Amino acid sequence: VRFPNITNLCPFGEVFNATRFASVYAWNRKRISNCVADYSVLYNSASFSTFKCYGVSPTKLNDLCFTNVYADSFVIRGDEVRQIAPGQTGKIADYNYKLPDDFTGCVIAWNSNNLDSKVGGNYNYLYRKPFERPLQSYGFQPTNGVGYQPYRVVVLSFATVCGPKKSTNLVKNKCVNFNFNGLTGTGVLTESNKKFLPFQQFGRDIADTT
Amino acid sequence: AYTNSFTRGVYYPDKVFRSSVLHSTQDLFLPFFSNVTWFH
Amino acid sequence: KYNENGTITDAVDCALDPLSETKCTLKSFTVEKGIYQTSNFRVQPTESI
Ligand SMILES: *[C@@H]1O[C@H](CO)[C@@H](O)[C@H](O)[C@H]1NC(C)=O
Ligand SMILES: *[C@@H]1O[C@H](CO)[C@@H](O)[C@H](O)[C@H]1NC(C)=O
Ligand SMILES: *[C@@H]1O[C@H](CO)[C@@H](O)[C@H](O)[C@H]1NC(C)=O
Repeated sequence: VRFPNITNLCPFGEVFNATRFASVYAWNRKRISNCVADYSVLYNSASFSTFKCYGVSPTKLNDLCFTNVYADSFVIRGDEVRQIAPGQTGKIADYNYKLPDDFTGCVIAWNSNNLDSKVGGNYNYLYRKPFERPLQSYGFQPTNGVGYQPYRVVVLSFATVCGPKKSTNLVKNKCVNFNFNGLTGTGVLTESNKKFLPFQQFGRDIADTT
Repeated sequence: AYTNSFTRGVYYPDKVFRSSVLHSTQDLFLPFFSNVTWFH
Repeated sequence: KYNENGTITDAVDCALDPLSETKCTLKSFTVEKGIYQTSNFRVQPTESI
């Protein structure tokens, strides 16, 4: 199985490893596009307290492709993390960050008790239709309980954003089952003496045969 | 102002290498000897 | 018309004239003398009733 070099990935590292996050009332919305989106890092990494997908299976994310992907990024209190899901109600679900009931995407979250919480209280995070962007602040402190810790939550709402395709080694001069880009078949791969133009990917024989 | 397109307006319809062959294909091409609008 | 190196060196516009139609039907840039059937003439409707 052979595909082009897996370069040109989407900047999940600017979303999940971000220095600063927005509040839930007015969250950041970053557009993810024009890339090979590797979701295995986010899924397998033990750095997250939770990883859940609603419209799609979380393990098929690298097989799937979405027209556009959006990262809705914000900080909320631990006990309220459960509201970031379709079909929910509550302070966030109803007044700050509402998801569709037919929502397709993945919700990823982790604690930021050693990042955003401050000894005197980090009150820079404030809270009050789907994705529709008076207020009170969260008293985030490193000494509070788990349900009171700040959590960094990123919702990836789900063509230009496709999962990665891993290639295998190529074995010559033997009968193999091959997959090159968009075509498959069975045959023996040997060095050719053909001269393809720089933009040509496949060769064709007279009677429409690769 | 108009000019004669002659036999130009042909492009490789795909990314397939073919050699020593006459290949028939239908695609959007500039018709031969058609008029093209000439701008200065 | 593709050459040995994969480039297009010539082309026939199959609707340019009756000789081009013959060349495309025969799939050859040159044709031998003779009479060939290449198409079908049909009188078109001019109005709608
Ligand atoms: C963030 O950086 C850490 C470096 O320790 C790496 O382990 C993690 O996979 C990165 N995640 C993203 C989305 O860049
Ligand atoms: C347009 O093409 C026709 C031939 O089909 C030619 O007779 C005519 O003069 C051309 N028009 C102009 C403005 O050159
Ligand atoms: C193919 O390219 C070579 C140069 O690498 C040239 O010498 C040869 O004449 C070309 N063949 C044709 C049919 O144009």
